[PDB]
Amino acid sequence: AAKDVKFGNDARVKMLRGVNVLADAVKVTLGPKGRNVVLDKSFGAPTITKDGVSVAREIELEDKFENMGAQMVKEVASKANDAAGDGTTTATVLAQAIITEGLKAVAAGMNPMDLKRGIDKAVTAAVEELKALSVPCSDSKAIAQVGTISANSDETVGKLIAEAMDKVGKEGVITVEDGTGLQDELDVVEGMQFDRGYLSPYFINKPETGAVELESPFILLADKKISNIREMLPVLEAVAKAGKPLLIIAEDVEGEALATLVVNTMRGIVKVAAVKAPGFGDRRKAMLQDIATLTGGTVISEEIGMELEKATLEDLGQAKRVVINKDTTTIIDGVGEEAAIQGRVAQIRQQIEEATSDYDREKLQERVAKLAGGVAVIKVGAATEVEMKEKKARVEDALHATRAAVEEGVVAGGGVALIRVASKLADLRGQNEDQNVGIKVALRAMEAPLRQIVLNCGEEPSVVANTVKGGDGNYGYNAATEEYGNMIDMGILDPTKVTRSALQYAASVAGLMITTECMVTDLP
Amino acid sequence: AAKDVKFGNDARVKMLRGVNVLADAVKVTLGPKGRNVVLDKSFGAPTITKDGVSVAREIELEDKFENMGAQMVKEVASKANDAAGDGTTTATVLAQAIITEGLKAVAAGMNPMDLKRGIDKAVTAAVEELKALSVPCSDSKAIAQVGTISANSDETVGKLIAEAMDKVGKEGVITVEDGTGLQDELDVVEGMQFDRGYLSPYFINKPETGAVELESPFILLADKKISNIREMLPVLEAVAKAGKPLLIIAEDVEGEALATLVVNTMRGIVKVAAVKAPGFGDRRKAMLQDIATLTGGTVISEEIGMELEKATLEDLGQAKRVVINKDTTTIIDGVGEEAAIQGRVAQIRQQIEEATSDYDREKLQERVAKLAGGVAVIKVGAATEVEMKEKKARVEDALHATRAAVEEGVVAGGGVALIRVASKLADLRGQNEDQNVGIKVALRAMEAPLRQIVLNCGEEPSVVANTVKGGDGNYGYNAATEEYGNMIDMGILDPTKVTRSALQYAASVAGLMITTECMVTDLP
Amino acid sequence: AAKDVKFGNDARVKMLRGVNVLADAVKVTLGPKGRNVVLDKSFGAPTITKDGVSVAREIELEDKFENMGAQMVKEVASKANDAAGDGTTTATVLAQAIITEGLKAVAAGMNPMDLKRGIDKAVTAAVEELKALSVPCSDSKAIAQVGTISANSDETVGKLIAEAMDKVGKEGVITVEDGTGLQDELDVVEGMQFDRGYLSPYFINKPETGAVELESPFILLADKKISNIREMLPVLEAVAKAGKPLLIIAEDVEGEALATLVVNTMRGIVKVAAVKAPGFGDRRKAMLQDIATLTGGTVISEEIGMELEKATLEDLGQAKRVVINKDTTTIIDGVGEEAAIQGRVAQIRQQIEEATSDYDREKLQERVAKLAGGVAVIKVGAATEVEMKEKKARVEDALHATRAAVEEGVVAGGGVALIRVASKLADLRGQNEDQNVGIKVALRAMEAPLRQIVLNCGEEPSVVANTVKGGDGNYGYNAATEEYGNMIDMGILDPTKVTRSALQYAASVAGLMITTECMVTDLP
Repeated sequence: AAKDVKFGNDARVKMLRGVNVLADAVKVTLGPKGRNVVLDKSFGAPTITKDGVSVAREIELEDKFENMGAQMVKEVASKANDAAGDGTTTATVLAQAIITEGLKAVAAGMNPMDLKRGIDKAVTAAVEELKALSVPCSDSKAIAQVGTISANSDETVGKLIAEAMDKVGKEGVITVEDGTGLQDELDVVEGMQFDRGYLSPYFINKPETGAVELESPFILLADKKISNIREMLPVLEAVAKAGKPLLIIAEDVEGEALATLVVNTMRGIVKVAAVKAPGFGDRRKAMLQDIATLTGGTVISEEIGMELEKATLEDLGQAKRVVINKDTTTIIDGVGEEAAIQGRVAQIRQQIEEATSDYDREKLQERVAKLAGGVAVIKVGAATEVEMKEKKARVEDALHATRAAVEEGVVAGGGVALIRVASKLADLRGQNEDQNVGIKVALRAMEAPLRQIVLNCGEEPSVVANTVKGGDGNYGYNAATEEYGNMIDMGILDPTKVTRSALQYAASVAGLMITTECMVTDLP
Repeated sequence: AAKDVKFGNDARVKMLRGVNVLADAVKVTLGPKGRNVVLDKSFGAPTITKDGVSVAREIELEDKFENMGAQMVKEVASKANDAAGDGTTTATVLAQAIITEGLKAVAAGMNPMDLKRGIDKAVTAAVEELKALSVPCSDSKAIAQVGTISANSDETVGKLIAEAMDKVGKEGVITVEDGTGLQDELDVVEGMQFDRGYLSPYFINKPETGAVELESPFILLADKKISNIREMLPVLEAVAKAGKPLLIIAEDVEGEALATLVVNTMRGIVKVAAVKAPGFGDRRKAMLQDIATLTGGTVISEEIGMELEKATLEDLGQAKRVVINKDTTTIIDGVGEEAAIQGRVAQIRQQIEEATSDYDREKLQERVAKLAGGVAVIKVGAATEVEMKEKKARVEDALHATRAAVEEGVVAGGGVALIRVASKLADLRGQNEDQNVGIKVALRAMEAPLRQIVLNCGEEPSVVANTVKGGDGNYGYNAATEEYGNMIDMGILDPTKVTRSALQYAASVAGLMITTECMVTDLP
Repeated sequence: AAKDVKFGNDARVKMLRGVNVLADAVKVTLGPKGRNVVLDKSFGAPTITKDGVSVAREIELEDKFENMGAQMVKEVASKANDAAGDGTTTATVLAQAIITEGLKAVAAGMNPMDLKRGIDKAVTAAVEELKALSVPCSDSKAIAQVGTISANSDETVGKLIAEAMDKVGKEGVITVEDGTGLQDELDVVEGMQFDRGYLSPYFINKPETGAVELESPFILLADKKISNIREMLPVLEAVAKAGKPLLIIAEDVEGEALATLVVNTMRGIVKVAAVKAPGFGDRRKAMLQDIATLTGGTVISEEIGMELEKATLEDLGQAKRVVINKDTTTIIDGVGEEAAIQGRVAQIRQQIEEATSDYDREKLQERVAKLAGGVAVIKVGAATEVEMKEKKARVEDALHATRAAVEEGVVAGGGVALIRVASKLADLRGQNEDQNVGIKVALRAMEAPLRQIVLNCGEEPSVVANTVKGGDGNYGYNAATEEYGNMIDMGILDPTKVTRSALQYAASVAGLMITTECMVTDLP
């Protein structure tokens, strides 16, 4: 299509207008006296949300140039989210601030590419300075705090996540789903459990729970899929003359094999369960192996020169107890050589180390939690469903923000950390005067989160800032209670990784943004 | 469709307006105080870019005649890019200059076809003169310089490319990809490696890296695809009674053959790896042969009257070590008769000589680097992704510009080279007066790059030009530091091939362009 | 659809307006001080072109009547092109001239159908008169001249074509393709070569060129397609005990036959090449026979009661040398009975005589050049691609114009020939006064090419014409150098066939055109 092209100031005024519309819609949600934004959706009912990235992803403007503005800053809030899990509003507010101040300098005759170099240098230094301030964050109290601020000052969410990490460990997974009741609930699985129900419903040996309860049984791990009773006979026999029940985790069990297995336990010849393998593709055999380690059995892998029939009691795993329902199978305390478990763990632990993406990282720590430590689920309660959605979204947010603190500590919230690094860098200079203005531009921006937080409370933002800047260390404003104090003592902590990440990303985009001299888009 | 036809001056005024819109959008990015252009894309987020060709390819105008203007000059920036890899803005700026000055002469009553002959002659001479000035460019310092100017005055990119060419050689390949971290990184493979993972994941003899490490093994090169264990038995046997492991590079390995091979190493009968062949079609057998040379083995080609079963230890290649992961296979130091390697190299080296295109040139030098010298990868670091894209684009640009310098040396940057050849040709004349004006038109244009560079700094372009033209040799303006000096001493070097190529292409298009008396297009 | 119908003067004024728009766009390119026209193309980049027919084929107008005008004259320029290869602008300019002058007479009350008879008679006479003036054109100097004027005064193209015809002969073919370098290049194949690469890439006995070089070999010509090694054994045997290599030109070679043939030369049992047959359908067997004649072998045609197995050394052709690469096969100097070659030639030479079209003429002389004389390729050099296209187009144009001169001599260019025949016919009369005006109308038109040539130079066209008409024989204006002289001495020659053809076609269309009293078209 024919393109519209705009130059210099005109391009820039339009670009900024774009940024503002997005920035302004996101800003209204920053801080404890943050308000909500309503997001239309033809699809279903509208969405109420405080979550900065969520507002951002919906802004698209009609004026094609303004659009371009918004579509670019949208990336800071977006990137923040993918890395941190929180701070997306802060990120956005910093980005809008650098831009505003930037373009003002560009209009002063400054050289944009230098203003950028300044901003960038100021940021590299602020990041270093934040590493310094961070106190690491490792004790449950600090963790609960980031969780709390993350969840819009909701103490219970803090407490709940803190408790979670305490029980599953560091190498352990925590998921969040909808609860049934009105109140939140934490479930910890001790052991190992995976998403798999019985293939034979006519096996339930306890109709009360509607589940199979195998007492101290053997475990057969079949890599290949079963369909014939033939392959079983040899091993099924040794189990029949041993008394103990048997769980069979195969790729699949079908045909008459499954059908017969029923008639065998139905009579009381043997007690035998059949459940599919956890996973799909190459992941399945990986996870199936994990189970062998915890139970002290051998995977009967058809691929690596093994028949199902040549197996003996030797290759069978063993557990203290087994629980299987329509949806999930649980092994409570397998035999498992102690050293072999943690050996297999420290191996999968280093597989996450060289995991060449994010998905090759997720599933890996999932399995480590199943084997280690443990796995925890947070169930979120709410009265309605619009409530469920905004609450589940906040607990998900806090869950990320704590994970970030743990890997990268905490710093004084209320955006004081940022204000503190701005005075430390009061003496930073560049290679020339334009680079200098570029530094002062980032420093001045570093005040903006605090300034918006206060502005959302209906209070004088410059007056609060003046008096926080009169203080030292962790002295800040508590917007909730309307009085000044030590932010760490008042429990107002942001995780370092998030504050850092907000800064780095806003700087990255806004830095580029201010160097714009020409814009090229489609005609209206 | 019915056409609109415009004549003479009207056609030309419109054609020029077109050129300007494109020229003006490209111009803003020229030089160290160049700014960026934003390019819309419904598709994804907008693109920020300094890269002249990238802006050019997006301009399309609404007025159908103006469009034609822009669509034509767009070819200089485009052609520059395909040949050089850099200089696309310069090219564009020269082209706009010749055109402007041209049409002014045409409006004076000059004969366009003569103005063209003049321009062309002036250029043929400027090209000769540049060959003279070029000092060749062969030392690492000079190379780093073109790299640096190419990458918008980024010393690290210079250094990094210079280092690269130093290690891989002249007949060696350098690619550029996204890095994981924040900083750039150079990887050199010593040896030979190709894009191929193990077909049998159950073979990894080192679960730490998740890779297969065969110590001093034999190598079987099967041209045909394997599916049966039969063909292996004869050779697999001689390897079993020799102790040493065996790598099998076939067209494919599947069926029970693959399946059995697993059970054989799983037990410790033999140590055997299976990986597909590098490539596809006729290229595969070509590349497969290369491997035989480096290892001292024979390709067992089913096509040329050979059975896989009639092979002995004789036909197997041998290496010091082998490393195979999920994605790539590496041979570290094969047996390879020294003379036979470089013999096969100087053969493939002359295959590039008679390579009847560009693709028949690319893959060829790729293989030579795998065998010779070596292959290097530059990994680009950035904080975000909009940064990654503009940075990766600049390193790609520098990588080309150095390759051009090497094949065709360096000259004083800042567009001084061009200004220098313009005074050397002060005494060039043609067959008649119109041809003369045609020469003066190109000479006057030769000043434009310097003139734009200065104009993008917000400084008086004619005043800088006057004082550079007062000097000699390599004396120029350093736009970065705002002071005059010797451009080669200050490290501001452009590669000759690029400066030449900018000129030739702009001249070619603008030369034609000014001879336009009538234009024929579709109705609005 | 409902039609619009216009009568008499109204129809005619519109028809003329149409003609003019097309005429005017084509006119601007006539002569050495001709300018270019730009032709839009959504498809790719616009086209710059001097070539009259190319401009013509693009004009289509919006006013449906004007359109009809243009769509009709478009046929003169089109027809000129198909016959001559050049003169399309001249043709157009004459046509516009006859029309203008015609309709002026029709408006005087003259009877159109008589004006037509006059024009036609004037033309039949002008054609005769041109046959007289033509000096034949047979010497290389004259040929180079038509070539030169054809290629817009480009001496090198002249020289290059003249050289070409000199080497291939009269019964020989010259093609034109894109070159790699900057300069033009002439390639002459001595012998015979056809578009066919080896089917077996594993045969190259010289890896340096990547081609097969069979020294003094036998040649097998198989009409049928081969797939089985059986049929070969008998003959392949006699060649194996003779020492000499063997080329096999079959319809196709595949299956194990091809596969085995490899293993046979790979070992050194026999040296044997396999290439498909040149052509397709009935043309293939025709061309395959040609090869037999040059080599002294028999076509083993399965259709005419012959088995491939019953062949002996007797039926095999023989050559001095053979060269085969991936794309083409060449026979250097076959055994061939001298008389039998030229006998088969004078036979195919008369097959062109009774060739009932143009395609049955093209391929025929192609084969004669392969056998006779020889075949030549002109490779065109240019810096860019817009240059390549306009240059290749001019060399193609000159190539045609010389071929026309050869079959139908040269005459004084600058359109003096035409001006000369106009004074010879000063005394031509018709059957009545209207026929007379009709003659004067054509004569007056005959001046127009000269008149446009001059007008494109910015000079007084009537003043030049007056002074050329004051002269005699070959005295004319040299528009390039701006002085009068003998056109043949100055090398400004047009080929007779083109000048004639321009005239005949313009006359034909414009003759009809002026007899128009009513026009019927679709509604706007």
